[PDB]
Amino acid sequence: AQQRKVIRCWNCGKEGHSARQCRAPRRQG
Ligand SMILES: [Zn+2]
Repeated sequence: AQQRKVIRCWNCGKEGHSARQCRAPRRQG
């Protein structure tokens, strides 16, 4: 429900958003 899991998006390498949420690199995010 609240989904509280700090994650370092592998996309660019930032923490606070999953790959799909990381709109930096174009690849599932
Ligand atoms: Zn990121």
